[PDB]
Amino acid sequence: LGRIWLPVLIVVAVAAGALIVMNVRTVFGSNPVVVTEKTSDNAEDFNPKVVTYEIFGSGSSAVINYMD
Amino acid sequence: TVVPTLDEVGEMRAVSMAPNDAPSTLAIKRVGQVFEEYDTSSSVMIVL
Repeated sequence: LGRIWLPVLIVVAVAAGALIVMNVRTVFGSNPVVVTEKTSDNAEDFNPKVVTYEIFGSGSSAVINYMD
Repeated sequence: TVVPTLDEVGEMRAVSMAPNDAPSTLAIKRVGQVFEEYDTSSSVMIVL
């Protein structure tokens, strides 16, 4: 391999250098924005508790104030 | 003789220090465009 050893080793070295270049070149940057995760709850109406107000008396009418 | 000296050419062909991939430059430009105020990434301070 007197006339084969040189070009093969040259190609091997060039491939190694290209691989190193490709790997490290992309590491820079790659983190421009930060996006926080979202964890919401299911907004549904199943078995809602029911509150009832009742006003009654011997009078005809009344004035009523209440808290919703 | 054809072109100016190297000093003038270097003065008129200067390159930005930070690449556009830089997250900080992108952040400043994003602030500028969102707030609709500017579109650069460099600022100076005037002291009185």
